[PDB]
Amino acid sequence: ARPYQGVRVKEPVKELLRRKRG
Amino acid sequence: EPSDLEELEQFAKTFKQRRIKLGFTQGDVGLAMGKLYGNDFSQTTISRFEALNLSFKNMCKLKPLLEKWLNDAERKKRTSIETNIRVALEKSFLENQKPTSEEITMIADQLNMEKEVIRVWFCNRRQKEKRINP
DNA sequence: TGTATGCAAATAAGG
DNA sequence: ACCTTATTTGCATAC
Repeated sequence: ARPYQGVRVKEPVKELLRRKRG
Repeated sequence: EPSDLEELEQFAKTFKQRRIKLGFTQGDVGLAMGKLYGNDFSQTTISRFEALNLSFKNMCKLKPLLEKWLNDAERKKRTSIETNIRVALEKSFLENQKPTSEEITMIADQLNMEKEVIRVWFCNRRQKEKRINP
């Protein structure tokens, strides 16, 4: 149930790619 | 001007392959740009470049600097709070989530901690709350 | 022994 | 000189 204390990079190019592919 | 998407993932494998060619871990490439720019970027930052784990800007501000180091040859150090001050602080937060710049001074001093680091600790923390429990 | 990654400091930018 | 939101980095330690 760990909520994920900690911050993330928004729209990392990694995920930005897998998105504009399918 | 900074490249587009279609060019960033390309530089990604180029840098990875061409990196182990001259035998240099990402950690070394870090302290490498240290003696090349005025400061540097950790092994983590360089890692994230490879796996494309960075925003548009954060990677577009880096492609050019990274390519200089590869083409041709050649910030305050993070404060890590001891777990005993992390718990101590959690308590004062539990008493009041937003202390005045006065209280804050009176807390840092009351605990032998740089006033700034504390003013900041509460900031990041308040933001943390907002993320964790809405 | 190099590489990820979680958690989270530092910083950037508008008030 | 401080808060807020948004983000960039990076100890530390899990792979």
